[PDB]
Amino acid sequence: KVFGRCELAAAMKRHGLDNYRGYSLGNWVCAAKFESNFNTQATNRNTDGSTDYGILQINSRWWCNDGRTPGSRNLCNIPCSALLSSDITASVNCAKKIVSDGNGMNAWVAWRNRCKGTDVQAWIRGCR
Repeated sequence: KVFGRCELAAAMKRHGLDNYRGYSLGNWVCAAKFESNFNTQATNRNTDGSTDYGILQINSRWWCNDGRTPGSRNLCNIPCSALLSSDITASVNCAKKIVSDGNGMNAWVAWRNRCKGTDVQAWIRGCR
């Protein structure tokens, strides 16, 4: 599923992301924009052999199992395919674990590079 901007904002708000760990709803939408382009089925293979899955490009080395990443932790205890469903529940539940690892949203390389410090307010523009 390719989410609309406001569509993911309401989907992320409902699931508990708005100001989760002090990260305004804008930061998550912004992250999901530069990670997956609001596409839930986004899959990106990293250089280390692992793969990023879903709306928030969650890595398969630490957070989910794709069976093709030796040393896979599966800390969210889910198959990486579950991070590609139209329902972003799995992705949010795990993102809450990722953003609580200590480094916060810095875990998302796109967020730190394209969102952090920026006017993330603008991502929930006109969003009802």
